[PDB]
Amino acid sequence: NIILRVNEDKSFLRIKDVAKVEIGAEQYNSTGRLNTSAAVPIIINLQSG
Amino acid sequence: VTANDVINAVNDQNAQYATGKIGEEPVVNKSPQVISITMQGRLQTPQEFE
Repeated sequence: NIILRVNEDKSFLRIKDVAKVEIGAEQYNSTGRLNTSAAVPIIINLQSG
Repeated sequence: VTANDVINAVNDQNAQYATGKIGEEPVVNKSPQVISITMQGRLQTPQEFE
């Protein structure tokens, strides 16, 4: 419902008209797999000393 | 021209900005390769700054 621009009449151009909004992942770059399942792997880095 | 115009021109044109990768997910039609966009907006020679 965010209004990008107001037309010459009382009609509001909104993000829905020009874009599709949804709750998605920050990045679709990577994926974690365990055996044949899907699992996010937690890599732990040892602190020095 | 004024000095401020020169500063604005140098600040605007002489910079390296950010350009995303081409073919990155999520695509409904998968691409065989993912290509990253590279650019060089920082001039290196005096002839370019002129």
